[PDB]
Amino acid sequence: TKLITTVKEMQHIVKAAKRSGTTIGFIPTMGALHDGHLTMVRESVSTNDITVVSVFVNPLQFGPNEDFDAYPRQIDKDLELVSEVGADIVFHPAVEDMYPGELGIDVKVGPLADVLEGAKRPGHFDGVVTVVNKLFNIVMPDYAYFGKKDAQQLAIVEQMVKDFNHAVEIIGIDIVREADGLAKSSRNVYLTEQERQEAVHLSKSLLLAQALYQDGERQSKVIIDKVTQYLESHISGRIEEVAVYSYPQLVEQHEITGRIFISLAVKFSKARLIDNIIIGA
Amino acid sequence: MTKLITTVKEMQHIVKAAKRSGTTIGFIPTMGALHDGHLTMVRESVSTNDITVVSVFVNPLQFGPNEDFAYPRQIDKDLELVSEVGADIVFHPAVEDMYPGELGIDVKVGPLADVLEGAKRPGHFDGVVTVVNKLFNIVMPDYAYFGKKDAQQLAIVEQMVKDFNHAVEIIGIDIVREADGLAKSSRNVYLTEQERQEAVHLSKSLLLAQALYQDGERQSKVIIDKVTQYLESHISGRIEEVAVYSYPQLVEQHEITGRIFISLAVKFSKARLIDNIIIGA
Ligand SMILES: Nc1ncnc2c1ncn2[C@@H]1O[C@H](COP(=O)(O)CP(=O)(O)OP(=O)(O)O)[C@@H](O)[C@H]1O
Ligand SMILES: Nc1ncnc2c1ncn2[C@@H]1O[C@H](COP(=O)(O)CP(=O)(O)OP(=O)(O)O)[C@@H](O)[C@H]1O
Repeated sequence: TKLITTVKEMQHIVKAAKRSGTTIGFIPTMGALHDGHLTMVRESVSTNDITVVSVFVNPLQFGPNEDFDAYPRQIDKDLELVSEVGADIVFHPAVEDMYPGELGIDVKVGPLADVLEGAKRPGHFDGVVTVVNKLFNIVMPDYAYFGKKDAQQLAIVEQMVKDFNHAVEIIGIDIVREADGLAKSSRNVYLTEQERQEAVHLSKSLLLAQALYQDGERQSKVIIDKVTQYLESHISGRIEEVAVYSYPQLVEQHEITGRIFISLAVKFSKARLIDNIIIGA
Repeated sequence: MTKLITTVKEMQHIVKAAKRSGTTIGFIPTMGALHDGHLTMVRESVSTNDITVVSVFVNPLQFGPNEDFAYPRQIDKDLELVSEVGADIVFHPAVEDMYPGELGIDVKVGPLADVLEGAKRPGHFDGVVTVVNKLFNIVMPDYAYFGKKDAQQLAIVEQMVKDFNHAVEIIGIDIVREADGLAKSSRNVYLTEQERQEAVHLSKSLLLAQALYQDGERQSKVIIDKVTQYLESHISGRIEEVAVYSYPQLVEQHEITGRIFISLAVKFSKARLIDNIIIGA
């Protein structure tokens, strides 16, 4: 399983793939890989002739007082993990190769980034679309795999593909969880023993929101209050968001109709975790 | 005879088949009303590449808000002209297929758009890079051809290719001229008989600028002033700009060093004409 560390060689490999009719699946990551990423890699290896995983800690999607320096890095272990699952290439470019000085053209997300995590993390999704756009032009995949844990990111990337006419098909994969329900995340390693036990209540609060909805609740305020109160009595973390928005349109709902997602953001000591559930037709 | 392709889907299909076959693609984006300047680029592409695609698309995002349907439409004649040169495909998508909704992601040019025509029409070059980025993702050319007549545009498009990691190589084609030196353009017909004779002094003023430079002039101000005075005494039209900037960086300096370009914009009765020359090492 090949570690490719320059844009030029990645391009060369891709061009040769196209010429031979080799289909390409692509899983963009920031490394520190876990079973959530491997689930995407597994699906790609089933569907496509070659599978490329990028590991690139993208500085543009980290803001002030976030965790860019602390972000776990373990490229050898990452390469081993995806090798075991049948991946062909790990694409791991230098920051300077991806960003050789200042960008002359700027890519910015509109209304989809004015709410939720786009409001909580100013410029974050601008950073994501910037790097994903570049990676799609480098790897030229037939399919690109993303996780529904970052539901807002998924909707934004799908819009970008539409807006830019990228030939790539986006596949969103269901949230992969620990046995106790905790959503898999490279940032889970930042959790202390006790926070890890508390963090399971994010997922439990979403099952609570789902039951409330199942039993006929449609007032977002009631769901949000019941979820918030539940989290408050079970976790030491700061509850940054509990929200009910249409999906994938991302417009705040007051009285619930249509397809929605109920989303959470919680700040523990160092770990900032998110989770969601998508409900309705 | 060139095939007129009027949907993104069919254009994508043809490109996908070419990549599998190892067929190389040259691409010339235009807004139609084709003349010898365009055809030189097409000829260049036919010599180099297996297939040659010419787009004809009047892009609304690079016109001002009050502009109607003046820009000439003549797809049959344009198609006949590029067929005669050996082009394979004319790509002519509907504005609604290129721009089906509100864009969810916006592309903005940085400091390359802050001078010259970008300064006069903020958003013009945003509109150019938007359409060009889309067309590159649709056509996936190996080479794309742009005229040096629009030197700022060329620099901006090259920067975008680098920023976005498009695999395309950009080829700048020299300004094609009439025997007397007038840069070729649809607008030339609009010149009155006496104005058409005056309009030759755009090109002559650039030759003056080059002569002054070769004689050792290095203050941008003096070149601007001497070119401006020459022009004003030979034309009845109004000077809109005479400018001196580094190329391709588009930065001004009192004392000329390195490669520069001198650009002109003149408004006659009904025709707005531009010309430029790139000189120095
Ligand atoms: N638990 C999970 N289930 C499914 N997909 C997941 C997932 N966790 C992350 N992903 C997906 O994996 C891709 C790479 O995300 P990365 O940020 O590189 C790792 P992460 O730490 O797991 O996500 P996070 O940093 O947002 O917590 C994204 O498309 C993301 O949605
Ligand atoms: N005289 C010339 N020599 C070389 N290239 C030219 C040229 N005139 C136009 N081009 C090139 O043709 C391409 C498409 O131009 P269009 O977008 O159709 C507007 P235009 O053709 O510049 O109007 P015009 O009729 O005033 O030339 C551009 O890359 C442009 O620079």
